[PDB]
Amino acid sequence: QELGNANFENFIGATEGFSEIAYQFTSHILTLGYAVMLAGLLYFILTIKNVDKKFQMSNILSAVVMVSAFLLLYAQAQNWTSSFTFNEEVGRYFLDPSGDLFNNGYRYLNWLIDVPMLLFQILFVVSLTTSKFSSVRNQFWFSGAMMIITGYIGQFYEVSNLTAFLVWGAISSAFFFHILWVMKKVINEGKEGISPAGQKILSNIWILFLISWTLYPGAYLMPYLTGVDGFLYSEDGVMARQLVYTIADVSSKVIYGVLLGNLAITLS
Amino acid sequence: QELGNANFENFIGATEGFSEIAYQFTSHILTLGYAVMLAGLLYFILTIKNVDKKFQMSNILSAVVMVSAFLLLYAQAQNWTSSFTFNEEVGRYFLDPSGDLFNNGYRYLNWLIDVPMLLFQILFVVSLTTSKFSSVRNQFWFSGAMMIITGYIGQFYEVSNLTAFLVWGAISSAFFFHILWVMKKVINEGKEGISPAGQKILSNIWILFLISWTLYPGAYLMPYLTGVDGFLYSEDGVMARQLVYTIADVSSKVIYGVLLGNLAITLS
Amino acid sequence: QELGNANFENFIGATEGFSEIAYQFTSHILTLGYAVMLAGLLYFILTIKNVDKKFQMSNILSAVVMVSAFLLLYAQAQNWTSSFTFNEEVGRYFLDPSGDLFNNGYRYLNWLIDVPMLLFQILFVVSLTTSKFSSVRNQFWFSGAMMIITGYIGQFYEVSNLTAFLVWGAISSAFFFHILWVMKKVINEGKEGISPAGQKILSNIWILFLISWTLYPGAYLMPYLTGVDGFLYSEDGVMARQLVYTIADVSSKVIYGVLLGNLAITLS
Amino acid sequence: QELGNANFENFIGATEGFSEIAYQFTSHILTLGYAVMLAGLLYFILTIKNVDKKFQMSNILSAVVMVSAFLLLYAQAQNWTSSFTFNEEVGRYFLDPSGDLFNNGYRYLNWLIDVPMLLFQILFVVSLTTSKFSSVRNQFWFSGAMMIITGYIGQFYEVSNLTAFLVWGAISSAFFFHILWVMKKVINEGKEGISPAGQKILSNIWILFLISWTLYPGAYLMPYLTGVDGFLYSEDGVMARQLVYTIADVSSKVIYGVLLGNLAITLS
Amino acid sequence: QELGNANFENFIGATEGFSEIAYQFTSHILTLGYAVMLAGLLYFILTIKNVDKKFQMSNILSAVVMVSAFLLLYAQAQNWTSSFTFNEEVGRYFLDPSGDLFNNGYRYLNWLIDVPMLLFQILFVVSLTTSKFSSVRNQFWFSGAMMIITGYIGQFYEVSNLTAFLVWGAISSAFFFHILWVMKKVINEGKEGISPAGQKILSNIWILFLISWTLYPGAYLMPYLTGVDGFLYSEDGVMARQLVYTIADVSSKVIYGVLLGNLAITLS
Ligand SMILES: *C/C=C(C)/C=C/C=C(C)/C=C/C1=C(C)CCCC1(C)C
Ligand SMILES: *C/C=C(C)/C=C/C=C(C)/C=C/C1=C(C)CCCC1(C)C
Ligand SMILES: *C/C=C(C)/C=C/C=C(C)/C=C/C1=C(C)CCCC1(C)C
Ligand SMILES: *C/C=C(C)/C=C/C=C(C)/C=C/C1=C(C)CCCC1(C)C
Ligand SMILES: *C/C=C(C)/C=C/C=C(C)/C=C/C1=C(C)CCCC1(C)C
Ligand SMILES: CCCCCCCC/C=C/CCCCCCCC(=O)O
Ligand SMILES: CCCCCCCC/C=C/CCCCCCCC(=O)O
Ligand SMILES: CCCCCCCC/C=C\CCCCCCCC(=O)O
Ligand SMILES: CCCCCCCCCCCCCCCCCCCC
Ligand code: NA
Ligand code: NA
Ligand code: NA
Ligand code: NA
Ligand code: NA
Repeated sequence: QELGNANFENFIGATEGFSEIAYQFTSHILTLGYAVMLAGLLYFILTIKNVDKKFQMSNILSAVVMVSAFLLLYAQAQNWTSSFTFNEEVGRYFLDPSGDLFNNGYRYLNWLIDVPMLLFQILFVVSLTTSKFSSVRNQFWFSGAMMIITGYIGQFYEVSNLTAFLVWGAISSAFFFHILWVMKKVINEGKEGISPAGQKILSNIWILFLISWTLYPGAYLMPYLTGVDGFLYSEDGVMARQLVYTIADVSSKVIYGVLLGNLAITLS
Repeated sequence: QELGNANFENFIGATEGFSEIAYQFTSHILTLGYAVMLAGLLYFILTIKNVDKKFQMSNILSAVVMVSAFLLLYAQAQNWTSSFTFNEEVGRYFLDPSGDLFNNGYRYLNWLIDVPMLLFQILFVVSLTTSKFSSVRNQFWFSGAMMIITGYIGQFYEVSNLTAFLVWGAISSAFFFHILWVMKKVINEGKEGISPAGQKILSNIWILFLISWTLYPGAYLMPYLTGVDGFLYSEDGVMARQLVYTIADVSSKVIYGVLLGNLAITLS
Repeated sequence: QELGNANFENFIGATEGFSEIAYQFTSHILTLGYAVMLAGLLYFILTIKNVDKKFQMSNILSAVVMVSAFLLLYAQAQNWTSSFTFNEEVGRYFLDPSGDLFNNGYRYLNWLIDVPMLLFQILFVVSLTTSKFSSVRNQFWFSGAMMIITGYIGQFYEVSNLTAFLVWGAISSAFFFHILWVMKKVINEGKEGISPAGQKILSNIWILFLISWTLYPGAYLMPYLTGVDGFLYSEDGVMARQLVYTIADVSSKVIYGVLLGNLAITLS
Repeated sequence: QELGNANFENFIGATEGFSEIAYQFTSHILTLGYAVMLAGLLYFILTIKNVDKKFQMSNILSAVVMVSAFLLLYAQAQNWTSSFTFNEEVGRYFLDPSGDLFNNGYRYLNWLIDVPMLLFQILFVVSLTTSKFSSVRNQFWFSGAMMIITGYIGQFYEVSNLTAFLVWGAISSAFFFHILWVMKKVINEGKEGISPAGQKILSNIWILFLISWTLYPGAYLMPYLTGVDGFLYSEDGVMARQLVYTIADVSSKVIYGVLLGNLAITLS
Repeated sequence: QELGNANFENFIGATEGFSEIAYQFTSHILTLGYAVMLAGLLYFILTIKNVDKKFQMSNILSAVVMVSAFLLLYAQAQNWTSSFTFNEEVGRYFLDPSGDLFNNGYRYLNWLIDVPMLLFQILFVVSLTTSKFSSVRNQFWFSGAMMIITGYIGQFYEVSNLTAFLVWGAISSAFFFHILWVMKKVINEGKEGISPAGQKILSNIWILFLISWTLYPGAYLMPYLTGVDGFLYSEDGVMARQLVYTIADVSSKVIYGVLLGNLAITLS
């Protein structure tokens, strides 16, 4: 079977196949994912009037991310189940080409909505001090798009060209470090001249942000984290990757949105 | 045929097959399930302004659960019909591997939304007395997630490893007893210093909670409740399990939400 | 072929097959059905504030029924088209087992929502006089569920066991007569001490109720109404049954809801 | 092959097949159709408060028609693509019986919603003078249903029995002429004692009504308008018919609704 | 294989086939497209009350375009994946006739909503000076429809008749130049007697308009832009075309709508 520049799930699914647990888990975690997003959409819409008009843009942007994330995860869940089919003679699910190969790249292009809107929404809650809004916004959006695109290219080479995979991901990482550096400047300015309770929320938002956002590059490298022919180069790694995605999606999108609403309430 | 760590429906469906009644009933009860949830969604949204602002979070959380439960039951209903196909020569529905094996695990991971939100929503209606909100919330969420996850593992071994099934379910049970113990402390504190009419509603909520939540472990054990090769190890048990799920979903999600709204009204 | 406890559509569809007209009509009438329900949903939501707050629960319950009925009819419409497939050599649609057998039981379990909510909603518009609300509600809900369940069993025996079909439907009928007796007591109490215009609406609601609700048992018996091997034991009866269902669904759900809103307006 | 009482699209699709242009166009025009309807739904809902409460029923009814028309056109678009399949050896789309025969009758039964609601909605904007509302409403609804039903029968005989097709359509026409006669009486009464600007809108509504509604009988006769074996008895006529439907649907439903809102604004 | 008047994607997909990257990218970019549109729908609805009543029509029309664009892109995304299927022996996706040929014409007919509504919506924000609203509206709508229709014809000949493709596109272009000429007159009148900040936004709207709208004819010519048998006559051009569409859809529909809301805010 010639798979070409495909993701490692397809190679696992075409050789070993997936056990019931691996196949079902992956389907279940993607389903939890999209349910959280649609549930989050309703929450953010229903709580808009819980904050001053000046902060209501943050609820709106949280809802815009929820829609993107719902539609994407819903599609990816159907994509997963269409790509792998059960073989009763062996009792494992194998790659079914009729359903197309499974690709994570669906998420990446959808992050062209999520990442800009997530970085933007804090600038409608915190007040900056030494930094200008257009400048920060422009840095966030430029580096976000660069990070996403360079990463989207690399992920097509995860099995077919390991050098390319690592170089594109290295470049993507440099844009990610820049986003982190700017979000730190934003959180620190935002803490200036606000209540101790709001500085506590901004402190938590910074940890959430740092961990949740670092899960994505960790999903990118998941197959190779246990090395050459390691534990993770297998159905366990396939499960690990979609699990990490779901955790990072809930944390980076919903819980972040909730924490930002709590900060808005404290400042209202 | 090799089914592996699959649910007992697949083994019934692969050997005996399901009669028209068993197959149709199961499809009908899952359909009733998701219709109730979407109907409940609309009810909770349309009644939000029937309570004081301080209690409106409970309506919002009821609606968040409705969305989760709708999406899950809708998917599981399509999953059921895709997995079993009619054989005209024998007149029974048999496992169709093309549709994947049927798994209840879809529900379990979706309870990672439901259980936390259901336990949380009472804390926005009752007032605690000797117990601190963060502490109770944290206990509810930790034990909930532990209960769900340990149970989610066990259910994959219901046929393949009975020992594992029973040990994981035993561990899950210990977390469940802890949730019950805490919800009793919450109901009793909540009854302190409220009207006799509200204490009556909280009394009913406690019984609803106790029975509806105990149905889930009962669905978990359903195939084996009549023993080895008993009445329930059969298409009757398959019907019994999805019936019990639907009853427990309506009771634990919709009727609980309605009762909590009635309590909020009495306290408004 | 062995069909077992299936509905008479399957036996017609497996022997004679359906003409273009019979197959298309049935598909068209189910489609009209679900379109009416979704259109009704929007109407009831958009008119909620046309009545006093005390009567707005009736609009809400009308909307809850619309959702149930939409989802069910939408599913049944897809079920119809999946079960019967066109045979070009004969020019008739024949039962396709791959799509599963067609069953009316989907409606029945969905009436566990509709019947309770329809009977409940009048009690939020009329005022009872000698009758207590909990008592009436409890009678309506108990007899409704009994009527539905006993009827749901019988319909699986319409071809396979005529005795069973008739006995279960006879039992179902006794619960139906009780519902009628109670709704008469409700309408008569409700007429006491209201304007002549509202007593006219309640008079109409009672006729609507009595005819529309009696259509359901008539659909239940449809194949046999023209006797053994009569006109209706055929594709004409299949068409007749789904037609009667659609008429009764529009009358019992939408037009009833509209009439109850008109009564609420007169009492506002 | 035996097609029976089917629409002429099926005979074209089974003999000649459709060119890429004919097949794609028909799919595109049905898609435009349902997009307009869902877009219209949003417009009518968002503009409800642009008119006095007394005229807001007209916006509501416009939205009820939009839902019906959306659901129907969405279904018919999927029906079209399922019925005709591409044959690479010849490069034309041919009738695929697996997808069922294509039938226009879906629209007809859905007009049992549209026609009554469209005729009704003007009576919530104009004021009648010598004519009584119940009487006019009853005439509109009776003749509408008669027109639709007699026409729905005829369309099944467009190829199989030309005499029947023409007789049923002739009867349908007589009910249509009655609707026209009554709508003229309504427009003329409605013009009495209103501003010159509103009489201008009612003048336009009357032309819109007369042309848009006359397109439907023109679609009914489309195959035969160029005679025996004429230009229109072909894939061109198939395209012509769905084009005419889409134009008439936009005109009779959306533009009419918009014009009625403009009249309501002038009278507010 | 006889493809007839089909788009160039089908010829590429039938000869060379698409690599994983080409096939996946195209699927991903169409998915981003429809997610942006549904996310935009929510944004425009949630911000309606951020502007004076007189400008709220512009938000409504932005939302009407979002619905059209969502439904179309959602359909086209499913169309793409249905038309091309994976061949494991070669590792490329090839045209699957069962899914129908892929056609861009779906977009074109949907522009019969978008183009009129986009041109109309500025006339609800700017005030004209020497130009009459009906006159401008009528010019925009006539030329828009002419541009779209002539272009819709041409695109069916992109491979089959290059002369026809170029002549129809030339005619379409003349209507496009007229739209540009009129939108310039509108922007210049609109700038007269408004604040410097609003003239800056109108200056940006004009550039957005000019570039975003010129991308469409560029997508039309994409295969031939690198000449005879050039780089773009290939899977790269297929990717380039859908990429350009998505960029132009986001720019011309969402960002334009957002900029018009900012202008409305400055004038409120
Ligand atoms: C909800 C979506 C979010 C917050 C997405 C975030 C994505 C990243 C932070 C991606 C980062 C990557 C790298 C730093 C290297 C590897 C490639 C990426 C794109 C996965
Ligand atoms: C609406 C969803 C609800 C309330 C879900 C509740 C689930 C439980 C109480 C599950 C309990 C279990 C045990 C106590 C043991 C066996 C395994 C479980 C997870 C089914
Ligand atoms: C919209 C749904 C409604 C009002 C459903 C009503 C259903 C009945 C009144 C059913 C009655 C039946 C009998 C009296 C005998 C035969 C079995 C039943 C369940 C069809
Ligand atoms: C949006 C739906 C509308 C306004 C439907 C209108 C339908 C008609 C005016 C149908 C008329 C017909 C005849 C007068 C003769 C042939 C049969 C009919 C039903 C197509
Ligand atoms: C969101 C949709 C928009 C703004 C659509 C715009 C479409 C055009 C400006 C199309 C122009 C064309 C030409 C000028 C020549 C070739 C054919 C067309 C229709 C693509
Ligand atoms: C599996 C998906 C489950 C989704 C659950 C989402 C839960 C959202 C709640 C976020 C918690 C908000 C921050 C809590 C801080 C507590 C400390 C304090 O406020 O004193
Ligand atoms: C292809 C489908 C496109 C849908 C577009 C629908 C546009 C509907 C708007 C029509 C409003 C026309 C009102 C009549 C204007 C008369 C002139 C005047 O008011 O002076
Ligand atoms: C098949 C699913 C049907 C769903 C129906 C749900 C109905 C829930 C509505 C109300 C439950 C109220 C229970 C408590 C009643 C107490 C009586 C009292 O107030 O005296
Ligand atoms: C509420 C909707 C009501 C729709 C009823 C539609 C009834 C369709 C019945 C079709 C019967 C066709 C066979 C007889 C036709 C006789 C005339 C033509 C003879 C060739
Ligand atoms: Na699968
Ligand atoms: Na099935
Ligand atoms: Na069919
Ligand atoms: Na097709
Ligand atoms: Na594909």
